[PDB]
Amino acid sequence: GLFGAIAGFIENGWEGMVDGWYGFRHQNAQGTGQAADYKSTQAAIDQITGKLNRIIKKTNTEFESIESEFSEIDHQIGNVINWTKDSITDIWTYQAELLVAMENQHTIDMADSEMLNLYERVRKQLRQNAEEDGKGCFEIYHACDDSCMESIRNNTYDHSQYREEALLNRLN
Amino acid sequence: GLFGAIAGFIENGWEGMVDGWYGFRHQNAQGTGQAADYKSTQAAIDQITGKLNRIIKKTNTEFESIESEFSEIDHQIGNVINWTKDSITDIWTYQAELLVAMENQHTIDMADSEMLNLYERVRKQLRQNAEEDGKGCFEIYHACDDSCMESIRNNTYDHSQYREEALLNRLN
Amino acid sequence: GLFGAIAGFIENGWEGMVDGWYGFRHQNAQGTGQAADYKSTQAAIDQITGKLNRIIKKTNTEFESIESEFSEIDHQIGNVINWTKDSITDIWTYQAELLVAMENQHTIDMADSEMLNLYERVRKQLRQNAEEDGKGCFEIYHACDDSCMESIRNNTYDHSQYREEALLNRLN
Amino acid sequence: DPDKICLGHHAVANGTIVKTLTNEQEEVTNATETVESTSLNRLCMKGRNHKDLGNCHPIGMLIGTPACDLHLTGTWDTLIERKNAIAYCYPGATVNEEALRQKIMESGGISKINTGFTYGSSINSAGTTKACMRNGGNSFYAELKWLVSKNKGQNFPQTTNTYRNADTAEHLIMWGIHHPSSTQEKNDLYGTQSLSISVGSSTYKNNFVPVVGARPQVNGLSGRIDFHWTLVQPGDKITFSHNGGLIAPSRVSKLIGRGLGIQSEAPIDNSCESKCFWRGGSINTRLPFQNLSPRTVGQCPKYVNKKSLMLATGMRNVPE
Amino acid sequence: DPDKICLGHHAVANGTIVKTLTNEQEEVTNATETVESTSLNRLCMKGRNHKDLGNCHPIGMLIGTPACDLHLTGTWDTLIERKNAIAYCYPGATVNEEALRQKIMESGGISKINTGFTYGSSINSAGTTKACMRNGGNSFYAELKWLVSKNKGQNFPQTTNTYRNADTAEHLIMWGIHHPSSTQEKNDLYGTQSLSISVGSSTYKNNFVPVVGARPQVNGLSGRIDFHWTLVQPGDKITFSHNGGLIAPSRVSKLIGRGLGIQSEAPIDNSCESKCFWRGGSINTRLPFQNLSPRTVGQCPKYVNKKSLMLATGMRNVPEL
Amino acid sequence: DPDKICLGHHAVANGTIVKTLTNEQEEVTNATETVESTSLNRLCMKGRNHKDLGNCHPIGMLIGTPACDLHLTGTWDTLIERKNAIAYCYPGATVNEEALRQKIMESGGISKINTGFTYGSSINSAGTTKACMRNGGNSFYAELKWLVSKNKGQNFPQTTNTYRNADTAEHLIMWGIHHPSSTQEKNDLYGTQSLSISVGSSTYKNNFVPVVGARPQVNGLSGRIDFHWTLVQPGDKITFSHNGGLIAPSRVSKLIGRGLGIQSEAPIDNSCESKCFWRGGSINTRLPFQNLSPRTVGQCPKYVNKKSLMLATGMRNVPE
Ligand SMILES: CC(=O)N[C@@H]1[C@@H](O)[C@H](O[C@@H]2O[C@H](CO)[C@H](O)[C@H](O[C@]3(C(=O)O)C[C@H](O)[C@@H](NC(C)=O)[C@H]([C@H](O)[C@H](O)CO)O3)[C@H]2O)[C@@H](CO)O[C@H]1O
Ligand SMILES: CC(=O)N[C@H]1[C@H]([C@H](O)[C@H](O)CO)O[C@@](O[C@@H]2[C@@H](O)[C@H](O)O[C@H](CO)[C@@H]2O)(C(=O)O)C[C@@H]1O
Ligand SMILES: CC(=O)N[C@H]1[C@H]([C@H](O)[C@H](O)CO)O[C@@](O[C@@H]2[C@@H](O)[C@H](O)O[C@H](CO)[C@@H]2O)(C(=O)O)C[C@@H]1O
Ligand SMILES: *[C@@H]1O[C@H](CO)[C@@H](O)[C@H](O)[C@H]1NC(C)=O
Ligand SMILES: *[C@@H]1O[C@H](CO)[C@@H](O)[C@H](O)[C@H]1NC(C)=O
Ligand SMILES: *[C@@H]1O[C@H](CO)[C@@H](O)[C@H](O)[C@H]1NC(C)=O
Ligand SMILES: *[C@@H]1O[C@H](CO)[C@@H](O)[C@H](O)[C@H]1NC(C)=O
Ligand SMILES: [Ca+2]
Repeated sequence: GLFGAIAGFIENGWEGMVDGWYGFRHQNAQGTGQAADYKSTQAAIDQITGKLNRIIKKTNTEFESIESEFSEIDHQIGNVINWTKDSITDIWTYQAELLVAMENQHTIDMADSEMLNLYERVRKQLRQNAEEDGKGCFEIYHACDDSCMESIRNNTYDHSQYREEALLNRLN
Repeated sequence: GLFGAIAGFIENGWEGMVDGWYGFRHQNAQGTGQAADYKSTQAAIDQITGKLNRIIKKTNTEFESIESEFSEIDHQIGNVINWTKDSITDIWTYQAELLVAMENQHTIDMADSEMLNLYERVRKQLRQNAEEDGKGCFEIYHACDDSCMESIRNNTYDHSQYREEALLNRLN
Repeated sequence: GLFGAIAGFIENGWEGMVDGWYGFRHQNAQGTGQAADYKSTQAAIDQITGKLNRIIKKTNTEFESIESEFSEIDHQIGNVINWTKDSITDIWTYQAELLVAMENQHTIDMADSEMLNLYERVRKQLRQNAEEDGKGCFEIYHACDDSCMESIRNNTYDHSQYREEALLNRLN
Repeated sequence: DPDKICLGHHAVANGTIVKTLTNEQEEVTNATETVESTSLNRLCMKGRNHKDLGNCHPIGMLIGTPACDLHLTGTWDTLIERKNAIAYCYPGATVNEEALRQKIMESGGISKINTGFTYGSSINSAGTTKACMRNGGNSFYAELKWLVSKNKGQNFPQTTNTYRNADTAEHLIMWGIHHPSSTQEKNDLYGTQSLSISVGSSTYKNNFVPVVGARPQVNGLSGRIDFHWTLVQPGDKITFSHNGGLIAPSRVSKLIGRGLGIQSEAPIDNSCESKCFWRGGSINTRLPFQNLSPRTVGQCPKYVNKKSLMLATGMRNVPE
Repeated sequence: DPDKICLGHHAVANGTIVKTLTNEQEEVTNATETVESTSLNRLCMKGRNHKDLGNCHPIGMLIGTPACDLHLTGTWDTLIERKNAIAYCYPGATVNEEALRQKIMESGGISKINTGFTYGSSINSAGTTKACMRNGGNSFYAELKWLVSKNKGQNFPQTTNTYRNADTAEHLIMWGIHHPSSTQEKNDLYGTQSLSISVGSSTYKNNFVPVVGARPQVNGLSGRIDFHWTLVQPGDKITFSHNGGLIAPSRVSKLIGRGLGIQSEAPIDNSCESKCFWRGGSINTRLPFQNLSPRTVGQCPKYVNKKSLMLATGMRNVPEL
Repeated sequence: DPDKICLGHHAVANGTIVKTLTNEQEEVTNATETVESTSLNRLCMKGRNHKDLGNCHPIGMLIGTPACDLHLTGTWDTLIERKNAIAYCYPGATVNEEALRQKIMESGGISKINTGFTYGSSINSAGTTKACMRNGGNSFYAELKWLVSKNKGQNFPQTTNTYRNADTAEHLIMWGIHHPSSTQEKNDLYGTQSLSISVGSSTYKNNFVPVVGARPQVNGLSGRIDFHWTLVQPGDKITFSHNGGLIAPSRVSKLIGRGLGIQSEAPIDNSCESKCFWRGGSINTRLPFQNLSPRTVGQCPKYVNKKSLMLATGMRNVPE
């Protein structure tokens, strides 16, 4: 897709992640864990809620009858009415189809971008202490315990703490 | 936003940058400096000018009156005209709303992309001589005077000139 | 452009690449070569085919005559028909113009994203064995023969195979 | 032996298909409908002072056909017309009928005002017919009077009757013209003289002459009573000059304010509210579009030629 | 020196210009047209049971003008009317003419049903005229009868003719009123008596009087036969009471189903197929829009005020220097 | 220790709110209005050969009411009609009136051609009325003639008048029918015979009977003259057959070219140019939409039910 993450370099979604739209899985000496990212999840949901507020709406225009259900109106004006109503319906049908197709394209690509923006944030946090896997993971070149992993998730990981030794581990 | 720079990893805009939409601030031994980027600024302005040229426009179709201002018209025909006019107005109100909402989303995201493309251009110029801090800045691991800063801004910076010095400072 | 590759950091297209939309050129000790990337090419083509299938169609609404070709119509009713038909035509002309402008914007930017996604895939595969030149190429810091180049194009390049020698050449 | 942190997105077992600009069969985690395809087979009348006319046709309210005896006056914000409703008991029709029906269906009520029309002793103003049954037997349109000669065969006298609108709003006046089954019948009721009915206000004028040509029986009656109507403005008069054939107004109508006319076969429900109605009932949906019918009244979703249009409310669904 | 791998995209020598949201002059590798500019100057009738009326006007089908002799009955999905088509051989016109034409052009066929009208010894029902030629001889509208007195001068008898619709669908009935050119002519055909024609059904009634007087000659004839029509409902009857001047129907019409009416001068072509038509011919395009005419019938591309709208089918073209 | 280069973007202290697909309250650096809310309270007539009809009504130009004496012929590209303009000096109205008014209001001029109608000695063709004053004396519609019996009470003779269209373009022909207020008045003007007016051509056929009957006085007059119209094609003849009640044309009209019809009470301004007009004046905006009125003429921005709709002309505003 447009931003290359969802249905892209991230191979698939996680059905087990039920408390958010985006998030983290990790591996260290203490074992494995999972945690949703609130901020990215809420950014995507808020944007979709905005579309719904816009779209799930009718006009407040009052329309009255120009066609009799139970009797015959003048044939000339009736044909004009039929032409007019059918033309109006073709326009709204076209508009409805275009609206939803365009919005769906954007929703999908917006969601893709929010994944990439989270990925990019973490990359910049880790700086020279980690390398990209190519499938959405970062291989961290120092011991990173649960509090260290938490520091990455909550955006307080300080790269300079581990830099000296991380660089040596990378160069080997 | 879609590209993650404006209202993203760049914390805020600069009110004191009055000669451009995008630009640079630097700090080196000799002091500080600021300069707008012409190319990215103009790329954004030209795309918005393009939209205005397309949008700020009416049709050349000449319409006549079908409703008398100063006399009563036939009741059945009047009802048909009222139905038709209100239907056309609902369509144009809807199209207007969708147009400006769609264009506003694109304008904002286009501007974000121009910020990111400038950032990316600078990243690739600097190569292994600098590192990203996560805030839209690059920490340059060699002495980069005003001439050197100008070369980064004007896309003439030769990384190989400083690479030996920079790699030694990065590894330390 | 939005994703910064086509008409961006890739200086120009290749007129000689006639069997694909995106692809590779290499240089090693054995010489040069060129090859199209099938997957990215097909991703772009399929999306454009998708648009054509949606856009190249008409409604199945049967319209009948409300204006006689060979006889006069009441002037008031004729004027209502004319106003309505001209109003409908202004809507469809506007809609057609907006559709094609919006689609053209998206097609161009979609094609740009597929170029970038191919570039990003190759970047992450090569990992620490290569560096970006800023023009869409990767300078590979080990001897990479025709089979090695093929493995990069085929998404089977093992970075760990060449890492030791590549890092020595990068550090010098 | 490197530790790692992996970025990822959610997915679901039951994905749903939407259409995009580039893909007809795009699987997403969640979507929601934008086209309403279900209706309530009921007229939702909560919060509406409504009138269900039943078998009474709107025009029958003005002339006072027996079927409309409970709807001779009223107030409403919503007026409901039913299929096969009765306007006429005696054979005939209204000139400019549809415009009259629509005008009644745009109103918020009907009031009635006496004309006070009086007639000489040689006129029988209490003419009735078997076609218009009320209570015990032979009756007539409640708001009109069938004028005939008291003495069978005698010339109906030249008569003038004028109605002034003494109100501050326009009044709707209706009258009829009787077209006898034969020359003999015409002579019995109105005499041998040439018949002429002239009507005139400041803004309206017309002449009517009863026709006697042979025509088939409708419920055993070859006679016809056709109706004519016009609006009389505040302070204006309408004069009827006639010598036989006029079905004269006893009362005139005043259409009160405005209201929503609905033509529907659906039964009433005062439990639910609605602003959008059609032949088959009410449309209470929040959705922007609707596939029930192109004929609706009120504040409605727009009709589209589509069963379903799903709006994505989530990312691409990519299972393992 | 490092080995190199370079990523790129294709380009072409001959790019095409398209318009985007932000740029009027955007060069792309390929594009395709969305607005049709070409029409076939021919009516494409393949797969259609079509009727080309030629010189026959739709109203002529019902009254049976000689030009319409091969179009008195039939079935069709498409009915084609031509310019200057003939409805009336004798001078005159139909009341509510355009509504009748429209009704016929909306139909998918016509059936004809006998009225069963009969006339006594004193009526000559075989009146003809040089204005309505057929087989080199004086004739008349095929579906009507010109009734005159058998003895020239004598009063046309008071006559009653009633048609009952015994069918389950409505029937369209037409008749004429002869307006003689002079008081002398009126007396020869219908007698010195004052004339009156009454027509009455359950849903219709009207009265007609032959207006007599001198007026401009249409093809050497000052007389007129003007036509009227109505619908007779299933099970209802319609009664004509007359004593001279009535042009009485010998058959009534039944319009069958629905069809597509086309008004065009373009020739028929059964080799090509189409669902969209206009005065100048057929629009067979697969494209969504067209700039040929705002006046179209059938299933059509939408008319737009545009010569061309190019849809991009490729990336930005960035050629080599 | 390292030197630093920072990438950034501008911001403003006072940003503007716009709506996007996903956000109703999105702050951007700049934006511009797309819906016009203001109009000029004047009719901008620079570059237009315009005709301000004043108190002359368009239909009055064809029949020749005294208010329209200076507007009986002419040429123009813009025709301005004012409120309360006079068409009918004598009580009455035109049948198919609005169709005629719109036809005149899209013409680019009017020329007048003589019918050449003459009348026998038993017809007084110079009937006049106090309703239509000209030079302080009783007169009549300039392009018509009120025909009456020359001797009071005498039968108006059976008369035929035929106009030939000798021009290569179609001519518009009007005529009136007089409707007496009493039997005595009818007898005085036209005699005791039954009155009938027939008008016939190859493209037109109709019959008229004068309506005789008592009715309210309009400007002190109970009589009515109603007007009728049709087109006469090149080379075609139109024949009037009448014996009392016809108000006959002395001239017919030729509508020339094209023009824009404006109905407005706003004053003329020859300094400014415009292509869009409404009741309240002129709309000279470059903007695509407007919220002034759904009733406009010419080349106009499209009406929308919106106070404001702001188009972003800059990035997201993210202040310091
Ligand atoms: C004459 C003959 O042998 N046969 C029929 C004859 O049956 C029929 O006449 C009508 O018959 C019906 C039968 O229900 C009524 O009796 C009609 O009478 C009334 C009516 O009820 O409508 C009586 C009523 O008092 C009259 N009212 C007034 C105000 O005069 C009316 C009135 O005269 C007529 O309705 C006016 O048209 O009639 C009776 O007329 C006729 C049907 O046309 O046909 C004969 O051939
Ligand atoms: C049914 C009948 O009487 N037919 C006549 C016909 C009519 O009398 C006439 O059309 C009624 O207006 O007239 C025919 O003869 C014509 C003469 O009446 C007319 O004066 O001159 C005509 C030549 O231009 C013509 O001769 C006719 O129309 O053919 C004779 C027909 O039997
Ligand atoms: C052509 C003609 O007869 N003109 C008369 C005119 C008509 O007879 C009348 O309008 C037809 O309805 O009547 C004129 O006289 C009027 C009187 O009829 C009326 O009773 O009082 C009027 C004064 O308020 C007026 O005098 C007219 O309309 O001026 C006289 C005219 O010559
Ligand atoms: C209008 O459309 C309806 C529904 O298709 C149809 O029944 C009707 O005949 C049409 N009206 C006219 C006047 O043809
Ligand atoms: C049409 O709308 C106008 C303005 O809202 C209103 O005054 C008029 O009554 C309507 N016409 C009819 C025939 O109801
Ligand atoms: C309607 O438009 C057509 C085509 O421009 C034109 O020929 C015709 O005169 C117009 N009708 C009226 C009533 O003005
Ligand atoms: C799916 O979307 C609908 C509509 O926005 C929403 O109400 C529902 O909660 C969503 N479901 C989930 C599981 O998020
Ligand atoms: Ca026009």
